[PDB]
Amino acid sequence: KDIGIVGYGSYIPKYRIKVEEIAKVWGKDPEAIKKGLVVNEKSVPSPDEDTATIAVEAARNAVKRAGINAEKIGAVYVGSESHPYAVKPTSATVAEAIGATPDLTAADLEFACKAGTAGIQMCMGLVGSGLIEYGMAIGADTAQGAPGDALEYTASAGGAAYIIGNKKDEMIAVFNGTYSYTTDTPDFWRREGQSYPKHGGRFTGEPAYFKHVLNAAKGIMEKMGTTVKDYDYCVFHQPNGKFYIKAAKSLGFTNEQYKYGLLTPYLGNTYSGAVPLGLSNILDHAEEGARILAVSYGSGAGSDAFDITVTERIKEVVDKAPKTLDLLNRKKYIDYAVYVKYRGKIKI
Amino acid sequence: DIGIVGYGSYIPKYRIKVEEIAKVWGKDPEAIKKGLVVNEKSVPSPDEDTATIAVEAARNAVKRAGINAEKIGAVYVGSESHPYAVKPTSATVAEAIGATPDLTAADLEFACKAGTAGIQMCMGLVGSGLIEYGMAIGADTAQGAPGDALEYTASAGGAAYIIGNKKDEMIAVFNGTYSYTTDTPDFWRREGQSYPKHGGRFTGEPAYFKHVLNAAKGIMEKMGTTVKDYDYCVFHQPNGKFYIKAAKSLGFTNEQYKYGLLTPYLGNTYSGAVPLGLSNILDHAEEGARILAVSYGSGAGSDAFDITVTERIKEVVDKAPKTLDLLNRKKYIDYAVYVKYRGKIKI
Amino acid sequence: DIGIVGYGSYIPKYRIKVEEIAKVWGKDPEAIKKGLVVNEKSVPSPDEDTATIAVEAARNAVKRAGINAEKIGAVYVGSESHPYAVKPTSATVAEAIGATPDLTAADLEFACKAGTAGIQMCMGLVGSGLIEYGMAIGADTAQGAPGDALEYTASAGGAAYIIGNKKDEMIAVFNGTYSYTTDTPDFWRREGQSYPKHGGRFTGEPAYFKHVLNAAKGIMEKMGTTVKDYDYCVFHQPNGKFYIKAAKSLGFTNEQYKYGLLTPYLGNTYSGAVPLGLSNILDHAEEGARILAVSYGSGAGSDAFDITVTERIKEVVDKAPKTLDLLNRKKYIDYAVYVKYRGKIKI
Amino acid sequence: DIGIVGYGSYIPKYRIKVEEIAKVWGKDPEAIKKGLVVNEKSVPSPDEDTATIAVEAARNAVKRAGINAEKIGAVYVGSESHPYAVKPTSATVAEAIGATPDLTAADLEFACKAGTAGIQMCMGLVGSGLIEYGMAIGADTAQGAPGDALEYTASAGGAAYIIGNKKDEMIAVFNGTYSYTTDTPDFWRREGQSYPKHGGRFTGEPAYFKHVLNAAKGIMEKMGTTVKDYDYCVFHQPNGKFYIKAAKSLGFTNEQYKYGLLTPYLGNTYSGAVPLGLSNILDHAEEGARILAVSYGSGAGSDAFDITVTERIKEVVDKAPKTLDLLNRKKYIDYAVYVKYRGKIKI
Amino acid sequence: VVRSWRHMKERYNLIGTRCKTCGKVYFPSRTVCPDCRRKGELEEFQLSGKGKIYTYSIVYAPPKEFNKLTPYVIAIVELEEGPKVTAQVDCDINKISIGIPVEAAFRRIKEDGKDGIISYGYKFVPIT
Amino acid sequence: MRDVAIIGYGQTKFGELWEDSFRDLIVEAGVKAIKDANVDGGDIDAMYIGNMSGGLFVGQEHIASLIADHAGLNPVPCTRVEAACASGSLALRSAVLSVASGHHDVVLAGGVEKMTDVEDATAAIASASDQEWEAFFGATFPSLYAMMARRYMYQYGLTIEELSMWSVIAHENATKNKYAQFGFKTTLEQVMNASPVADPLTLMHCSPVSDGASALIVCDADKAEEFAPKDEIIYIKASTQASDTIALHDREDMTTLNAAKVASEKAYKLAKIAPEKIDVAEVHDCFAINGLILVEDLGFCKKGDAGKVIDEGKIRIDYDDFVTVNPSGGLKAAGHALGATGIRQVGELYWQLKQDKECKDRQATIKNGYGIAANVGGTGGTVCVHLLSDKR
Ligand SMILES: [Cl-]
Ligand SMILES: [Cl-]
Ligand SMILES: [Cl-]
Ligand SMILES: [K+]
Ligand SMILES: [K+]
Ligand SMILES: [K+]
Ligand SMILES: [K+]
Ligand SMILES: [K+]
Ligand SMILES: [Mg+2]
Ligand code: NA
Ligand code: NA
Ligand SMILES: [Zn+2]
Repeated sequence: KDIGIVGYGSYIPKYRIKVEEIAKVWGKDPEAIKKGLVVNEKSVPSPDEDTATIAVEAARNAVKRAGINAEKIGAVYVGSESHPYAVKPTSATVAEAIGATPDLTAADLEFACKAGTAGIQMCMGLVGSGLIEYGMAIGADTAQGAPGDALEYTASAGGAAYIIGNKKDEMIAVFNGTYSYTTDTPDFWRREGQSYPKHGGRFTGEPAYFKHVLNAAKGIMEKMGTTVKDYDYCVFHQPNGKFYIKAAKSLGFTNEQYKYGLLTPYLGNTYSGAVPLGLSNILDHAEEGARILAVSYGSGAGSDAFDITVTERIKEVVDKAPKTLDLLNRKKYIDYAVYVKYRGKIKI
Repeated sequence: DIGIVGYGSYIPKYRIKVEEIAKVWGKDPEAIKKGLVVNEKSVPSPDEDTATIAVEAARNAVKRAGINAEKIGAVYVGSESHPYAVKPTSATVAEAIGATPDLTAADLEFACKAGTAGIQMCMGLVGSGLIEYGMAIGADTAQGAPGDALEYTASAGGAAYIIGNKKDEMIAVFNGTYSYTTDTPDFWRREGQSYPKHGGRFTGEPAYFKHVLNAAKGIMEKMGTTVKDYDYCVFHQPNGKFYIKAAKSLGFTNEQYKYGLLTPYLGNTYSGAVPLGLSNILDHAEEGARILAVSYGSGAGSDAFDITVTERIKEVVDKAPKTLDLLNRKKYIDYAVYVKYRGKIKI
Repeated sequence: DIGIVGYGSYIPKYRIKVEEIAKVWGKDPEAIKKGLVVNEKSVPSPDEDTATIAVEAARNAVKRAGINAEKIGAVYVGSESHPYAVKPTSATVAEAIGATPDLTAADLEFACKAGTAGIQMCMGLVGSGLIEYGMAIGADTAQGAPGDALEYTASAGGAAYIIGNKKDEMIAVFNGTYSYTTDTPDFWRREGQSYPKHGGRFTGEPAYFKHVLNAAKGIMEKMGTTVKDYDYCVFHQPNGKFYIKAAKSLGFTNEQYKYGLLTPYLGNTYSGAVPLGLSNILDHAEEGARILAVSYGSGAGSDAFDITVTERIKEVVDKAPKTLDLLNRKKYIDYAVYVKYRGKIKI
Repeated sequence: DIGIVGYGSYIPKYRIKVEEIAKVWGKDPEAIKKGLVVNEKSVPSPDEDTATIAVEAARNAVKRAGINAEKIGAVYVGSESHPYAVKPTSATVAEAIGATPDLTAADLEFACKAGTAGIQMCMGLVGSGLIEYGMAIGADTAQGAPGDALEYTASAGGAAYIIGNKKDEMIAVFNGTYSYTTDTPDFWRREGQSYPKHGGRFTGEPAYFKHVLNAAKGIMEKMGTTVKDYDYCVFHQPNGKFYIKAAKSLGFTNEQYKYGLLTPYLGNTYSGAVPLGLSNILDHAEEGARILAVSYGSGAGSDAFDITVTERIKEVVDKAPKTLDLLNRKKYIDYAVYVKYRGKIKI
Repeated sequence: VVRSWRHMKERYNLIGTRCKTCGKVYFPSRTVCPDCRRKGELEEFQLSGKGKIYTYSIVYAPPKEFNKLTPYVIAIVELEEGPKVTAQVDCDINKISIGIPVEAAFRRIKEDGKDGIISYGYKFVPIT
Repeated sequence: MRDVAIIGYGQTKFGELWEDSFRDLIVEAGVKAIKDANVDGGDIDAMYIGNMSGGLFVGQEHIASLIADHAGLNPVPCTRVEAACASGSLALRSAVLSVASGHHDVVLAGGVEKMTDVEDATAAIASASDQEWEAFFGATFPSLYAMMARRYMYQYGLTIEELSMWSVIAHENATKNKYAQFGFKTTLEQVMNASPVADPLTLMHCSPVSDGASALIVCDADKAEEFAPKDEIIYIKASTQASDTIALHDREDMTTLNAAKVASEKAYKLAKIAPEKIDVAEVHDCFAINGLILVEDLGFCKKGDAGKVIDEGKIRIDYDDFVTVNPSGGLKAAGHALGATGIRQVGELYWQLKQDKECKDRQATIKNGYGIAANVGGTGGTVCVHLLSDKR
C-alpha cells in the first residue's frame, strides 16, 4: 500500500525586483536588509498572471512528468493565500485547464503558507485508501507585501504541483511517512476588509515558526525512527533565508543537505508554494535512493512534515518539463514603479 | 470499511421571518414564501461567528462519538465566512476541542460544497491508515445582500462529522462517494466586495441541476443502485423549490426527501446545509437505512455519498442535542435588530 | 441700508421618533428625550438631497421676495452634505431657479455655520453695489452614526435668504453682524470616513458656548444693546439643551427664544438650523421686532446678526409655505425604513 | 475704492517631469509635452497639504500688506483638497496668522474657481464697510488618477490676496468683476471616490471655453474695453494649450499672456492656478498696468477681474518671495518617490 | 457571464473541431462547416498550442484596463493545424516579427471590473 | 423592377457638434434633403435609417420610431438598418429595393450618429469586430486594420511613406469641403511623426469619432421628373451587397476584401461597364490602408500597386485620365459618422455627377458619367457597393 509522487511540476514568472530597488524608495540600507534577511531579489508576476495561471503552469508541467492522462485525476486541491476570487474555486479552473474534469472532486485550501502541503496529505489519503487513482496537490501564491513594510522585500509569486499515485512503476518518489503539528497561534493574520496582513513581529519567530517547524521535524523523525544523518536533503519553510538556516542548523543539517531547498534568496517567499518549490528543486537534482525531509509552516499555526525517498524513475522525468532552477534564472528585472504598477499597488 | 463514528450540529437561537424582510423592502411576503418555499431563517448572535458554530457542532460530535478528541488526527472546516481572511478557523476549533497538537488541519473553500469536501478528505486519511479519526465540519454565517432575494434565505448553522475505522463504533458506513466538477460562473465574490454576485437564472438548470443530478446519477451508477434502494435523501437546498425539483426529478417521494429539507425554517446555511440535513436524517434513521447525500457548490461541483445506518445509532442520538431541537428553540427578531446583529448597518 | 427682501424654507415629510431608534439600540427613550430635549427628527426621501432641499427653499424665497430670479447676482449654498464631493450645489440651484448665467456662485463649508457665512457674503456684495440681489442658503441632509447619540438629532432641512438694497422690498433690515472664529477640534470628519468624530464633552463649554456666547456678547457690544433690546432670539441648536442653556445664560426668556427653537421636533439640520429657526421667527414677527441670531460651527466659529423687522413682513409671509406648516406635515417611519432611505444599510 | 493691499504665493520644492510619469505608463513623453504644453509639475512634501500651503501664501501676503493680521475681518480658503472633509481650513489659517478671533471665515468649493470666488466675497465685505480687510486664498494639492492624463498636470500650490479700502495702501485696484455660471457636468467627484471623473472632450469647448470666453467678453462689455486696453492677461490653465487657445481667441499676444502662464513648469494647481498666475504678473507689472484675470471652475463658472496696478507695487514686491523664485527653487523626483509622497500607494 | 462558460474549453485548452468530410480543422470550433455545410460531419479536435506569427501590431493607447500592459503586442497566429487566432503575445516590442514560432499559454485575459468575473484564456509566448 | 434615381441630398457638418443634439442633426439633414429634392414632407412614403450611437451611446433602440416621430412624419413607416460602419449604405440599398418593388415611390435614406455623447467611443466601434474572438483578447479596432497594413506591407512591399501619402491627399481635398471635420493641409512628415495608435498606423492615419447626419431622397426614375429637371437627376445603376468572415483571422486573404470584389463585380456587370469608365470613386478609408485595398478590389489597379498609384497621385482631382478617389477628403479628413458615411459617400457621387455647386471647389472630371461607392462594415464582414450614372 505504498504511496508516492508519480509527477511534479513548478512555475516561476519572469520578472524580478532587487532589494536595492525597494530600499531606494523607502530610504533603507539595502546591504543591511540583504544580510539581515539573506535575500537579494524576488519574483514578480506579470499583470496577466495570477495564482490560477501559475497553478496551471505547474499542474501542466507535473502532468508532463507523470506522463499520464489527466482524465484519470480524481482530485485537484489548490493551496493558496491569493486565490483570484474570494468565493469561486481556483481548483475548478485548474481542473478544466488540464482536462481532469468532470470526474473528480476539488477544493481550495487556506492555512497561510502550509495550505499547499495540506493538499498533498489529502491526496495521500485518497490514493492510499483507494478512493481515487491519482490526486493533484498544488501550492501557489502571488504574495503581496505591504509597501512600507519588510515583507515587501520577500513577497513573491510561484507555485508547484504534485501528482500522487499508487503504482510503483510510475513512482518517482515514495512517502515513508507524514506528520503534522498544529496549534492556535496569532503570529500572522489578515482580516476580510484589509488589503495587507498584520503580524506580531518578533512573535513570528521562536514561539510560532521555530516551535512548529522544529516540533514537526523531530516528530516525524521520532515516528520514523530516524536521525539527521539518515537524510540526504532537507527543505523547510523559508519566509527569509535566516529562519531557514537557523532551523536547518538547529537540527544539525549541513549546507550540502539544506542547500537545494533554499530558493528564497533569489526567488522570494512564495508562501504556499515555498516548500513545494524547494522540494521540486531537490528532485531536479536528486539521485535514486536519496531520502528527503520536507517541513512546511503556516501561520495560524501548523506544519506538515514529510519523509520521502527518491526512486530510479526520477531520471526519466526531470527533463520532461522545465526545471525549477531554469525557471528561476530566466528573468527580467524591473524597478519599483513598474513593480507597484504590475502588482496593483497604486491607488486607482 | 469507512464510516461515521459521531456527528453533531448547531443552530443559533434567533430567527427572522420572510414577512419582516419583505415589510422593509416593499415585497409581497406570500409570493416569496411560495416562490422560494421558505418561511424564516436563522440568525447568529453578534458574539457568534463561523468559528463558534463549528466548535458547538464539533463538540457535539465528540459527545456522540464518545471518544477522546486527542485521537483526532485532522480537523477540516469548510466555509464561506471564515472569521479571518488569512488565519485558519480549523486551528481554533482543534484547540477548542482539545485535538491539538498531534493533527493536521486546513480551511476549505468551494462555495457551499466546502463542508462535504472535508468529509471526503477524512475518508481518505482514515481509509489509508494515516489517521485514526478525522473531523470534517461545514458551517457558515451567510450574509445576503440587503435588497436582494438571497437575504430571505442566507442563514447560519453548521454540522460536524467524525470519521473512523472501527466497526464497533460506526453509526453509519460509507458505501461509496463520487464528485462532479466543472468551471461554472454562476455565483462568485471578489476579494474587495461585501456581498456576492450571480447570474440569476443561470444558477438553476445549467449549474445546480447539472451538477446535483449528474452527481446523483453518477454515484448510483458507481454503486449499481436505483432510487428505490434508498430510504432517505438530502440534496443541497438554496431554497425549498430547488431541493424538491431535484428530488422529484430523480423519483424520490416526500417520505424519502422530507428529513433532509431544513431550509424552509432554517434558511440556507451554505456549507452547513447538507451536513445539517444529513444530521436530521440521522437523528431519525433506524438500523439499515440507506441514505443518498448530494451537496452543491457554486463554481461548480457536487459531492455525492451513499451511506448505510447501523445499530449503534440509537446509542448516540441522545448524547447531544438533536438537530430539530436546536431548530425549534428559537427567538424571533425584526429587520432592525437583524441588520444590527449581522453588522449590516454601515458604521 | 442692507436687508432681507425674501426668505424661504423646506423640510421633508418623513419623521422618526426617538423611541424608534432607542428601541433598536436598547436605550431608554425617556432619558434621551429629557437629556437632549428632543422628541423626533426629519428624514429626507431617498430621492431628496441637499440640492433638492436647497432648491425648494430657494424657490420659496423667490416667491416671498416677489422678484425675477434673473436679477440674482450670487448664489451661495452652505452645507455639510453637498451631493458631490467636487461639483457645486450652488450651480444646480441657480439653474433650477433661473438665476443663470449672469451671477457668481460658490459652495460653502464651515460645519453648521456655512449657511450663515453666505448671508454675510451677500450682505457685502449687495452693500458694496457689486450685485443687486444675492442668495444665501443653508441646507443639509445630516447623517448620524448608527448607535451614536447624534443619530437622535441628525435631520434634513434648509432655508434660503435673498438680500437686497431696496427699502420698499425689505422685510427685515440688518443692523449689524459680528463673527467669532478660532481653531477648535471639537468636531470633524476625514475625507475617507462615512461619519464624523468628535470630542464629546469638549463640544460644549470650550467650543459651542465659548463661540456662541462670545459672538452674542460681541455684537451686543458692537450695537450697544442689551438682551432687553431684543424681541426674539435664535441660537444654534444641536440639541434643545444647548440652546436653552445659552439663551438663559444671556438673560432671554421663553417668549424671546421660543420661536427659534425647532430641534425638539425637527432635529438638527446643521447648516440649515439657525436659518430655519430664524424663518419661523419671521413667520410670526410683527413690524419693528428686533432679532438676535447667532449660529455656531465646529471648527469653530459663530456668526451673529442683529435684525429689525419692517412693515412688509406681513405682505410676504403667506406667499410661500410657513416653516411650522412644513414641520407639521409629516409621515412617521421606523428604524428599518429610516436606514433604508438614508443609505445606512451596507449595500 | 476697492483694491489689493497685499498678496503672497507658495509652491513646494519637489517637481516631477513628464518623462518620469510617461516612462512608467508606457507613453511617448514628447507627444504629451507637445500636446499639453507641459514639462513638469510641482509635488508637495508628505508633511505639506492645502492648509500649510495656504498659511505660507497668507503669511507672505501679510508681509507685503505690511499690516497687523488682527485687522483681517474675513479669511476665505478656496480649494478642492481641504485636508478635512468636515473641519474648516480657513480657521486653521486664521489661527496661524494671528487674525483670530474677531473675524468670519469659510471654506469655499467650486472646482478650480473656488479661489477667485473668495476675492469677490472680500471685495463685497470691504466695499460695503463691513470689514476693514479680508483675505482670499486659493490653494490645492491636486492628485491625478494614476495612469490618466491628469497625472501629468495635477500639482500643488497656492496664493493669498488681502483686500482693502485705503488708496495709500493699495498695490492694485479692482476696476470691475463679472461671473458666468451654468450647470455643466464636465468634471466631478463623488464622496466615496479617490479620483474624479470627467467627460473627456466635453471638458473643452462646451465648458472651459464657453465659460472662460463668455466671462472675458462679459467684463470687457461691462467695462467698455477691448483687448487693446489690457497690458497683461491670465486665464485658467489646466494645460498650456487651453490657456493659449483662449488667449489667442480673444486677441492677446504672447507679451500679454506670457506672465500668467505657469502650468508648463508648475502644473495645474486648481484653485491656486489663476491666483498664482496673477501673482507672477504682479511681481513683474509696473504702475498703471491693466490686467484681465479670468478663472474657471467645473460645474461650472468663471470669475473675471479687471485690475489696474498702482505706484505702491514696487514697495512690496521684494517684501516676500517672488512666484518665479519659488517656482525655480526645486528638486526633482522619480515616479516611485512621487506616489510615495502623494499617498498613491495602497498601504 | 454565461458566454465565458460556453467557450472555456476552447479558450483554456484550444479544443476545436475537425470536419471529417473535408478534414479541415476549425478553431474556434464551428457548429457548421462552411465548405460542406449540411454534408459536413464535425468531431472534437485537440490542437497543439503551436503556431507562427502571421501578422501583428503594437497597441500604444488601449482602454484603461490594459494600463499595466501598455504598450502590448497583438497578433494573428497561424496554428500548426491550420486555423488562425487573434491573441496577445508575451514578448518584447522589439522582438516581434512575422513568422516567429509561438506557443499558447494560460493567462488572465480580462476582468469584469472589481466585482465581476475573471476571464482566462490563451496568450502566446515565443520559442527560443 | 423599376429604375431608381436620386433627386435630393442633404448633409450636416461632420465633427464634434456639442451644440447640436441628435434631433437637431437628423432634422437639419432631412430638411436639406427635402429642400434639395423639391418635395414636401407629405411626399415621402417611407424612410430607411442607419445608426449606431443610439444603442451603444444612449441605450436607445427603436430609433426608427424616434426619428419618424420627431421629424413630424408620423405615420410613415421608418426602418433601421444596421451593419456597423456600413449601416448608411445598407439603409440606401434597402430604400432602393423598396422603390424598385413598387411599394413606395419616394423614399428617404439617411444616417445619423452622435458619438460625442458617449464617454468612451472605442467600445462601440469595436462592436463591429467579433467580441468573443477579437475584442475579448485586446485587438482594438485600429489594431485590426493595422494588422492588415502589416500583412499588406509584408506581401507587396508597401512603405509607410506610400501609405502616408493617402492621408496627405485626403486632407488637401478636405480643405475644399465646408462639411469636412478637418480643414487643414498636412505633410508626409507630420503624418509619419504623429502619435502612434497601433503599429504601423498613427493618429494621422486613423479616422476620428464624428457626429453628423446625411440624407438622400430616392425616387422612381420616371416620377423623378415630377420634382426635378431631367438633367439634375442621377440614376442608380446598381445597388449590390456581399458578406465575408466577421473576424480578420478567418479571412482567406487579409490583403483583400472579397465582399468588395464580389459586390463591385456584380455592380459592374449590371451597369454593363468596366472599372475604366468610373470617373469618381468614394471608398471606405477609415484607416488609409482600407483606401488602398479598395482601390485595388474595385479594379482600378493591380493588387499591390495601390501604393505606387497614390505616390504618383493618380487619385488626385488634378490628375487626369485616372479615377478620382474621395474628392471630399474621405473618412479620415471629411469625417466618419458611422451611420451616415454610407449615405454621404453617395451624396458626393451625386453632387459630383450632377456638377452641383456644393462640390464646385473639388469637382472631378467626368468623361463617362459614372461613379461608384464602396462602404465597408468593420474589417470587411459587410460591403455594399452603389454605382451611379448621369444616364439612365
Ligand atoms: Cl466643488
Ligand atoms: Cl460543457
Ligand atoms: Cl414639410
Ligand atoms: K478566503
Ligand atoms: K453701504
Ligand atoms: K468637501
Ligand atoms: K481680529
Ligand atoms: K435640386
Ligand atoms: Mg416645393
Ligand atoms: Na518596505
Ligand atoms: Na464619411
Ligand atoms: Zn468540411
